Amino acid sequence: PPSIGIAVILVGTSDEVAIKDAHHLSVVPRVELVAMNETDPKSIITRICDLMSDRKIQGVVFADDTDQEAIAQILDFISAQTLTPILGIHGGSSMIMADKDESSMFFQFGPSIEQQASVMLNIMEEYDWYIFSIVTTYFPGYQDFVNKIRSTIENSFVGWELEEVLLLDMSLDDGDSKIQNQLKKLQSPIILLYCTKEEATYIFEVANSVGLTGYGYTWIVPSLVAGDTDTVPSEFPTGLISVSYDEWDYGLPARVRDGIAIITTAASDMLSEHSFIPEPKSSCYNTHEKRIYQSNMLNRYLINVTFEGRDLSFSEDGYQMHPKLVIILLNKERKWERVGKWKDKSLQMKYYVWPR
Amino acid sequence: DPKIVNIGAVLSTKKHEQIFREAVNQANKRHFTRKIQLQATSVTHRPNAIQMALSVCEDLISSQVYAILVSHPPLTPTPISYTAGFYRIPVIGLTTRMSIYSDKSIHLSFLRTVPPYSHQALVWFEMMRLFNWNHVILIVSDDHEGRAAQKKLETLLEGPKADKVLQFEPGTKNLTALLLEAKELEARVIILSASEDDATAVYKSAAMLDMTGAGYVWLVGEREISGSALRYAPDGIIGLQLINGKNESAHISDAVAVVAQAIHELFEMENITDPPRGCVGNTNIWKTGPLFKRVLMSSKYPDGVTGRIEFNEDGDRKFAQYSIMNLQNRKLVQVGIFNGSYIIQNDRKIIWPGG
Ligand SMILES: *[C@@H]1O[C@H](CO)[C@@H](O[C@@H]2O[C@H](CO)[C@@H](O[C@@H]3O[C@H](CO[C@H]4O[C@H](CO)[C@@H](O)[C@H](O)[C@@H]4O)[C@@H](O)[C@H](O[C@H]4O[C@H](CO)[C@@H](O)[C@H](O)[C@@H]4O)[C@@H]3O)[C@H](O)[C@H]2NC(C)=O)[C@H](O)[C@H]1NC(C)=O
Ligand SMILES: C[C@@H](CN1CCC(Cc2ccccc2)CC1)[C@@H](O)c1ccc(O)cc1
Ligand SMILES: *[C@@H]1O[C@H](CO)[C@@H](O)[C@H](O)[C@H]1NC(C)=O
Ligand SMILES: *[C@H]1O[C@H](CO)[C@@H](O)[C@H](O)[C@H]1NC(C)=O
Ligand SMILES: *[C@H]1O[C@H](CO)[C@@H](O)[C@H](O)[C@H]1NC(C)=O
Ligand code: NA
Repeated sequence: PPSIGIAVILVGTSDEVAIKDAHHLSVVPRVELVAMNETDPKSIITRICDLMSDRKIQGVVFADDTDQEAIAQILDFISAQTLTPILGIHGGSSMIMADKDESSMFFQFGPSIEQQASVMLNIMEEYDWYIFSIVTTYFPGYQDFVNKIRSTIENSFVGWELEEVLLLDMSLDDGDSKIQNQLKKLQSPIILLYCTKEEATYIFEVANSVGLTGYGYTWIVPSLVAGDTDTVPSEFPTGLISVSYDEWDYGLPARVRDGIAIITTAASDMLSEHSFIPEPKSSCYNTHEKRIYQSNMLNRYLINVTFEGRDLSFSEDGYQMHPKLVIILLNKERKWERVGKWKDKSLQMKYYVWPR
Repeated sequence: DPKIVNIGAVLSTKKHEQIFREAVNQANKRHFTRKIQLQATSVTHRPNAIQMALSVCEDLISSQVYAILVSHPPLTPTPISYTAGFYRIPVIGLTTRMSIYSDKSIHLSFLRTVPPYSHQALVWFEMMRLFNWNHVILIVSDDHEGRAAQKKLETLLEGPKADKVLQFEPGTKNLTALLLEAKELEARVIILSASEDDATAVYKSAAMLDMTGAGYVWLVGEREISGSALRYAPDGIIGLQLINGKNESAHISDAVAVVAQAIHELFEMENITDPPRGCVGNTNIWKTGPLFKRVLMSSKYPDGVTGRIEFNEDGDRKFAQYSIMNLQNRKLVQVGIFNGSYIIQNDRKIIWPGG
């Protein structure tokens, strides 16, 4: 059995111990844990380009401890230029990324924008909250988000009522109070908000100054806004609901475990059906030259992988197929309390009457 | 001693670097520079996009550039929009016309001194008003750029209406299917949006079906009558050329002009922080960036070499000027210009197809 190099870049304080603690296929994984200090573009591109020359890495498992969705993007880039598979299993690396390259081989753990927004509607149904408005920025996915909502509302014999839908511009500043004006026009109990963590801190800070954080106002937001739960910006309204990847039930070493699983299994499958597995790029400083000699024939497999009795399959747009979701509620002590679980397409809530 | 602000640029050749360097020098000359003074910081394109991104970081962002100008090479401006977009440093497109960059959702801090291809619709439109074509067929490639132009024209149509829009899979060679579907309709004005290689494909099929004859009007863009696309283009076709749209030098001079004015307008305000020096370790957007985009994005430079500089909501050039072209006896012949707002028909008569 031959050995494929699988690099595991764990960013920020992490226990290499349990990580290294946690596979009889047709090929064996030669794993190598690497830590990384920084997460700007030059750091991440460089760390990975270097590692790829030192060894022959056929895969990458990326985990970080931040709320930087731009890490997901930096990775997708890196992934597509070098044609190396990359798994963003935890962190910024794992945030919703909409419209990844065609040539990419970048997959993320966690639910797609389309799915979260579905989850957000099942909730609103449980509690017969049928009247609501949407607010998004221009963040990628915003269109998938609004459109997923709409085709649900449109195709439903339930009494939905989408009251308004605001698109806010954060490309420009707000020394003119343009946003404020828009927000002041909302008049609904529920408000689905799609944007980013740092975007939302600012939006709420403004939404407060128009009395929209109070009671009578409930805000639901997706995973990338909740971000990392041990960090709650002071301007997040208490009472805020949000979906979230169950970092509780399903923690890091378990993720790095399936990390190495998918890349190994998928490699096996391709040495089997084809008697070969694509050679890892020797260097990024040479991508124009060596391009006709590379492809994404491994995606066929990186997607459809069964392991330890679980379908760890991915979708087309590169997000996990059926992940376990927790629904969390920002409480009075400003800590995030679990209040529901999402399993198949079934949602189970803790409360029958919603908390204050 | 004044504060030195750096502008950076990623340009085609060392001759153009020198032009940029000199454009800034003249801005420094033209302006009051007791408090702030510009410095020019440039590189040329890199072989692939990773090496490019990095070059941005090491060469430009390492010098705290407030802006980055970007042309083409002799490999797109995307790795540059991203790296720089990561911090909200404004990137100014000197020559790219693709419609991707008009999308604030992925190219947020991007503006250009040239309009995207899809904006040719504004001209095709004044053109339908002029020659009273009220019924048109629109044929576009089903790529981003294709849809961009379809989206753009339908906006202006809601006068003259669009009878059918026929979208086709890019890279296809036998369009006889699509074309015959268009032949059946009463309308005989046809508007095409497609690359060179897909222009060619349409143009042929269009001929073997006798639709490039007389009684047909073919209205197109610049891509559809450039290089390879001309080798099989039917006579009587009308098409456009973005005047100066490929003079890197003309556009360097004008971009630097606008940018130097914005930089000065900006420092009239307060709480202006410098961009982050270097990439390594910095992961916060430049705080002043979104303001500086706002200041650029609503700049106005009126006596500019490329004409009248002014940007729409998406950061795209407005009042761009087009040559109106007629393929006559297999020569591209100028029959007029679109001057930003008006069509101006010159002495050379238009020979339609058939004629
Ligand atoms: C692209 O092409 C367009 C069209 O030619 C140019 O636009 C016109 O530009 C001219 C010259 O600047 C403008 O002219 C002045 O018009 C005034 C009155 O305007 C009205 O009536 C016309 C006709 O219907 C309308 O188009 C227009 O909307 C107004 O309702 C006059 O009072 C002016 O006169 C005074 O100044 C002139 C010199 O400019 C002197 O000769 C006179 O003695 C007097 O002191 C003058 O004639 C015209 O208004 C513009 N029309 C429109 C609709 O835009 C653009 O300049 C050109 N663009 C570029 C980028 O080159
Ligand atoms: C999505 C971002 C753009 N984004 C930031 C990260 C950057 C990642 C990257 C950098 C260098 C090399 C490769 C990849 C690429 C560009 C921006 O348009 C935006 C921000 C906020 C918003 O409401 C809408 C849009
Ligand atoms: C990265 O930073 C940590 C904490 O300061 C340090 O332990 C480590 O040595 C650094 N890495 C390098 C480049 O040595
Ligand atoms: C992937 O492999 C599984 C299990 O071997 C099999 O059911 C199927 O053929 C593949 N799945 C897809 C997406 O076709
Ligand atoms: C365009 O470049 C500059 C514009 O300032 C000018 O000196 C030159 O003559 C022009 N050249 C062309 C290609 O027309
Ligand atoms: Na833009």
